[PDB]
Amino acid sequence: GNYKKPKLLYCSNGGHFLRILPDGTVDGTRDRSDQHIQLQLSAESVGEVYIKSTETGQYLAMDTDGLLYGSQTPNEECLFLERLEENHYNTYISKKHAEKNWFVGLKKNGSCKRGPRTHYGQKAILFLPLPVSSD
Amino acid sequence: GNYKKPKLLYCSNGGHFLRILPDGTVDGTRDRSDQHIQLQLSAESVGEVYIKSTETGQYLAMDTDGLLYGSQTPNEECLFLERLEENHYNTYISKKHAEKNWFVGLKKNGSCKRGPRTHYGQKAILFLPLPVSSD
Amino acid sequence: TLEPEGAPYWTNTEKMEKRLHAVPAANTVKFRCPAGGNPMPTMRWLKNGKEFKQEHRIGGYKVRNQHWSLIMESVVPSDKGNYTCVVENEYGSINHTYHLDVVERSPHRPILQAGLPANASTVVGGDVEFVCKVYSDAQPHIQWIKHVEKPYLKVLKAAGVNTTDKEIEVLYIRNVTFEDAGEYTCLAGNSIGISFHSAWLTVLPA
Amino acid sequence: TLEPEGAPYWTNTEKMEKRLHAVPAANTVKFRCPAGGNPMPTMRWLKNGKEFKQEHRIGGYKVRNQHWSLIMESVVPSDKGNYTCVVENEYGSINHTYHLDVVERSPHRPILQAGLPANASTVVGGDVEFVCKVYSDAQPHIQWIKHVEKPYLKVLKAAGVNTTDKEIEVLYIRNVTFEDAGEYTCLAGNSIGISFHSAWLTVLPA
Repeated sequence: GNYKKPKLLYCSNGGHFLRILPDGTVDGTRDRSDQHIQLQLSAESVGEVYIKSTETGQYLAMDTDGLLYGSQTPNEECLFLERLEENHYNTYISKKHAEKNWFVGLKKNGSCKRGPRTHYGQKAILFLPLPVSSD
Repeated sequence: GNYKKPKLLYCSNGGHFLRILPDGTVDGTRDRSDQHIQLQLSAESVGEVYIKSTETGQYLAMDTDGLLYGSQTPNEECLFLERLEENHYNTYISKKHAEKNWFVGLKKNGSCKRGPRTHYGQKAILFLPLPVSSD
Repeated sequence: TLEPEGAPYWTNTEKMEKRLHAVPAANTVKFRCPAGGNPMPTMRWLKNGKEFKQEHRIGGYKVRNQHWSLIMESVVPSDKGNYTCVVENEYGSINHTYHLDVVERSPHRPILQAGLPANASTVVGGDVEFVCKVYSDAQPHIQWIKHVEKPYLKVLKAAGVNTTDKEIEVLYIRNVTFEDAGEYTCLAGNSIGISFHSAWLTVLPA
Repeated sequence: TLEPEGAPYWTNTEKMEKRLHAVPAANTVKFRCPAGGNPMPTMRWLKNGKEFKQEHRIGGYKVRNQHWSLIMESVVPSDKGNYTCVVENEYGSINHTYHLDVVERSPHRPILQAGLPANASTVVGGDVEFVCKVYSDAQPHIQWIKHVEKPYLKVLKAAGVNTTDKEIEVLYIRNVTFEDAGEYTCLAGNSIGISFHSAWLTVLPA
């Protein structure tokens, strides 16, 4: 899956696509036709990406309590370290709170994981880039 | 595992090493220290190998009833087609009876599989090259 | 104690709502259809709506009609598709279909399309273009540089938060000057490594 | 009905004699230690004799102390080692250790060592050597060829059923003649593809 086009972020945990809802909250849905799961990633520098929702223009961000929200402007809380583990899953670590290892994660219920509650031994932080349609 | 040195052929099925016993019979053992499991492979042409036991000089062979035996000379029944499935397991098809798909295989009990009774949908035909010791 | 006869039913719906199973190649996959019913329902698997035999894939598969599951290890692209569990007894037949998505990843430095950017020639005062096309799994950061003033490199254009693909793909040099002659490079870096391709600009007089 | 109290014991030894688990990378692994006993024995896992926590590997692992098993998916080289299940109740502790072997495969055409064979020079009448070192997972077939009489290639030496590694690795040319000048090539082919490296022999007079 070349980087260019918008893509889906599929969480290994419950099989949910990362979703940024119109009211600014972040969760996960199994519905592949949902219009809030199409994400365009971009980068200002090697290994650090911005994750933006094509539908509503909001960027993914992580606040100081480890909470995921959709932001209207790309600020320092919108910068995620993208790691490709040869395990072939991607992980997204908040750049602002990299020291504490705060991971983008989705629980089995489709609700967001908070920074503090994540760590490397979980399926909640493992994502797989998927094309918008058929694959 | 570069090709050069002698190696172990570990069957996925029960976790047995392919063994050529001194009396000419072929089976499988879980004992990694057994002296009849060290095999040197060689080739006369691309993709076709001879499998020989370093301990007793016998070559692996498959008779017309699909029976595995150790042969004293490398004849046409000693030639196996070596396939690497990206699935990362190797399979060994008798060259003499390639038309019928007769596979080298080991049952879960460590006894040999007969050509006729093998097919692609089995773990009995899946082998993994392993070094003689520590790995 | 003993309960009544009837057509089959799902006993656990929580381990079955995950319909899409997307895994990298070589991983094992397990689909569940935990059923109940009396008489004891029979379970059957179809692959893209067809009878799914053991010899249909290398290594076969393990069916545990004790666990009401189908397990396929070492998943490969030829396994992609829909898997339907048909569970039945004398009074009915229920069913569910999972979708198997096998992903292939390429952990590599960015691959620049062969021959791009291409060298260019122009009379002073004309216009030129340089093209760069990149292939990358990890999100790459692409930019256009010039090997200059002889200290080395000058950044002509760079990808940012919201720059379009179109914008960074082509480097336009308008009104070419002799100073503009020289080496143009498309630089692409990802978390695995960096790649670059160079093009020379020949400026002529007239 | 109810049975007596005692220290734990293995209820199924048949799914446990496979001690060495050797799998390619990215495959899932499941170790069983099906236990029995009363009181209900507790199960615990050690990795190379140490407490094995969830955060000790990426993606963690699933323990089913219902199934008396340990499942690790997406196996990678850092998981290699011994896994011990310690099962116990108030009257005793039993245990078993599995060995996890994670194999990495390279489905590639043969890789010839950089720079070999090397060019050589000699006065007519002297001796020379050509070396070829090959790396290959699939069993390769190696041979030495000469680009001649100008029809193309002449086979100087070839690997067979029982030729030693030493024999095909070095090509010796004794008493060099002017005819012996020319291109020497080590050719290596496997079921994935073929690779070759050339060396020129310079013959001089004197």
